[PDB]
Amino acid sequence: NTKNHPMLMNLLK
Amino acid sequence: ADLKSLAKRIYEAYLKNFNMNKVKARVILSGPPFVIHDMETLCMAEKTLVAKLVANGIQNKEAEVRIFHCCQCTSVETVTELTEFAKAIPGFANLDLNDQVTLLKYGVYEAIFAMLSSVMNKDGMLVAYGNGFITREFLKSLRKPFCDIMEPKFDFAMKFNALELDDSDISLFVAAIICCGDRPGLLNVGHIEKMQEGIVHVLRLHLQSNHPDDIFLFPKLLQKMADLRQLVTEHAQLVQIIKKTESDAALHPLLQEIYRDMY
Ligand SMILES: CC(C)(Sc1ccc(CCN(CCCCC2CCCCC2)C(=O)NC2CCCCC2)cc1)C(=O)O
Repeated sequence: NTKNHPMLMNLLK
Repeated sequence: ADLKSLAKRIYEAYLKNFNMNKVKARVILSGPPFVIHDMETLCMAEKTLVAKLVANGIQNKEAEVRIFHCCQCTSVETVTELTEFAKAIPGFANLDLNDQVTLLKYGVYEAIFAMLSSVMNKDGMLVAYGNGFITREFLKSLRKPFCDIMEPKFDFAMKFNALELDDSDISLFVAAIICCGDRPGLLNVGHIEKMQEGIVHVLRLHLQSNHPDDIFLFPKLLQKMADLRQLVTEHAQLVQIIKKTESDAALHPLLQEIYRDMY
């Protein structure tokens, strides 16, 4: 769930 | 598919993305790092290794809360290293981003506690980018609940270390931890299960090659994965108790995001 994990999303981006 | 080559790519990604590897840690743990074995040496180590933390400011917080803050910083750094490693695992970057997030959320602490074994011996652990060593007895001496955090990790580590794995093995074990198709809430379960089967097969063949003396090493490692899931579920419960009952122990936002709705 990208919406609930913006900080992990940013690391992945 | 070239499984020796997949193993090598994963090993190279692990050497590239983690600042600490097992050969390095053993070079240091032989012989020098600054030894934290009591409150005097904790305070000296803070002034040499984390100077900003105690340049006034939380310098007046309890030693346990200062240590806990430093541990949160280290976990934040390790999650970043694990994310870079995951992106280099063949196939991970082709997954849906929602699934990449889910696999990281559930896998990172299992991988952290596996990798923590490489810097532990029965007397303590190498910390601060190889520049400090904090004794197991010092950690047990902290007030509750903070003395309860590390001891189960040392217990896991002593038996994990007895398997005598090297970095070529551990890299594949960490990849297998991450590429797990039974995490809650995956979208493309079948794709992830096939990726898991592939990584696990790479691990099985590698252990046959690298550890011909130990015919049970693969099922031993499957059991260690299950032990790590349990260790993380318990750790998450303890972190919840700390965050809820200790006001100077608020969680860093990246860690809160990982633990939120985890177990
Ligand atoms: C932070 C929680 C909320 S609880 C938790 C989780 C993990 C740990 C182990 C942290 N640590 C000691 C870091 C000790 C720093 C030292 C303190 C004394 C003054 C000098 C600096 C360390 O070396 N970790 C390795 C990193 C290399 C790769 C493997 C892991 C401790 C507590 C979390 O769940 O994240």
